[PDB]
Amino acid sequence: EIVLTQSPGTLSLSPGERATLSCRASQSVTSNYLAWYQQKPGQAPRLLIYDTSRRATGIPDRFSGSGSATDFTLTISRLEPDDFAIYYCQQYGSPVTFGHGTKVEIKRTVAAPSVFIFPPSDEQLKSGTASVVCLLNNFYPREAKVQWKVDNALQSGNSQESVTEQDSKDSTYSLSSTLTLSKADYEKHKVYACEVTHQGLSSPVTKSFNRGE
Amino acid sequence: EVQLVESGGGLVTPGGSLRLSCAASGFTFNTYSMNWVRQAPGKGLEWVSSISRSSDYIYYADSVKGRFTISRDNAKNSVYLQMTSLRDEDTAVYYCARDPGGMPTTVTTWLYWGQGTLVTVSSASTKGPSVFPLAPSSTSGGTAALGCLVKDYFPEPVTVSWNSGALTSGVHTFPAVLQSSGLYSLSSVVTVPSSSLGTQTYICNVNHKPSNTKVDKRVEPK
Ligand SMILES: O=P(O)(OC[C@@H](O)[C@@H](O)[C@@H](O)CO[C@@H]1O[C@H](CO)[C@@H](OP(=O)(O)OC[C@@H](O)[C@@H](O)[C@@H](O)CO[C@@H]2O[C@H](CO)[C@@H](OP(=O)(O)OC[C@@H](O)[C@@H](O)[C@@H](O)CO)[C@H]2O)[C@H]1O)O[C@H]1[C@@H](O)[C@H](O)O[C@@H]1CO
Ligand SMILES: [Zn+2]
Repeated sequence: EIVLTQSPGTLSLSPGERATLSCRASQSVTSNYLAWYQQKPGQAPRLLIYDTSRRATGIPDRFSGSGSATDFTLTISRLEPDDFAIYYCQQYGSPVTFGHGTKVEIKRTVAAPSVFIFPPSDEQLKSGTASVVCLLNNFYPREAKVQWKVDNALQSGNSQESVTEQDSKDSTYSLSSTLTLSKADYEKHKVYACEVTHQGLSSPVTKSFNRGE
Repeated sequence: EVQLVESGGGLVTPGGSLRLSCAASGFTFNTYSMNWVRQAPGKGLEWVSSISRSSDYIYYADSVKGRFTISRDNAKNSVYLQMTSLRDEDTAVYYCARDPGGMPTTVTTWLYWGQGTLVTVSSASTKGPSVFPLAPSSTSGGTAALGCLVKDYFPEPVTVSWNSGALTSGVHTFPAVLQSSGLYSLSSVVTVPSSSLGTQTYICNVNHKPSNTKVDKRVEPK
């Protein structure tokens, strides 16, 4: 078996800049049987290059492949925002093997999130569980800090975050953070706050509600 | 229109068996090696099995040898994968794939892919979701938010839409999250101008085919 190491793990670039992706094999790949795929979330892989450098049918000219033996390259000369994806290399000279891919973020100007907080429904408190949701709509970069405070006590372990992919239009992210509680601990408290701290924020934003509103 | 369509995925208990099918169109099927490739959730791609145009040469990855069997029928433009003795590692989206044409050997690279079918290996039971509403508040820059909380369901996936496809702008639907329950959950939210809370109704349509669940929750101000 051959191992394919891709570098870097992530690549964040502005539109127009040139991306350079690398794939290094643990051995030599016979006849330079190396391919490059593009995969966007929820979709199947789209073959870009194969045989090191032959562009697949219908692929823009900016996608070019280089390399030989153990060092192969994928170059993306111009960058459109529709290039936020993961890019895999694959050899077929040996079993066939894939790399783990190189994520490609599209860079843009700093954008602060608008924050919303959702108290649990009352259908759901009948269920016996309380879910408190905090939304962070369309911001950049992805790096953001969300924290729950219940009666002004910082919470730990009872939160799960979920993030959208980069928007195709404006290349932003939107984030969900769900704080899960029992019906009991939920009603033994009053003030539920969600505190967001982000790069495009002068200082942390806090959205909250009192259980009687 | 070159097309590959997989079928036969779903939830199966560990040790169980499942048969995958992939129908193909738009090319001379009997002159092509057909290939199966899988992708576990969150991970990369892993080639599973391939078969030459006349079944003379059959190839398996060591991860599935002795357990998976591949076969085709050039009279139905179809390739098959009999999976047996299924493990948790076999939980993946299984792709049926075709090489770019004129390739020198059976296993190469793959220009055409199917939509993929998802095989969940788990003894957990299929469970429909619980759809709770995220009622709109009462405003950042004149913007309001609202959505549906899709709580506790297994296995993947669920689809969510708003006003059965009509509302698309401002929607941000999130990847599912694995609770310690072992069940999945997700939210789907919409950002709207505050005033249009009176001039439009917002109905979220949740769909869980793994349990034939169809939910239409109407979201109103609380
Ligand atoms: O019917 P033929 O013409 O050939 C029979 C084959 O057994 C033969 O190729 C064999 O010797 C070598 O295969 C190789 O060795 C393994 C023997 O089993 C094969 O493995 P596999 O069986 O696993 O084959 C792997 C790979 O070669 C194929 O999947 C495929 O990509 C090829 O392209 C196809 O074949 C055309 C010839 O190379 C190509 O035409 P091509 O125009 O290049 O296709 C482009 C493509 O875009 C479009 O065709 C498609 O969109 C619509 O069709 C493709 O159609 C091959 O690797 O019969 C031939 C042949 O036996 C000999 O020439 O005399 C016979 C006269 O009729
Ligand atoms: Zn690997």
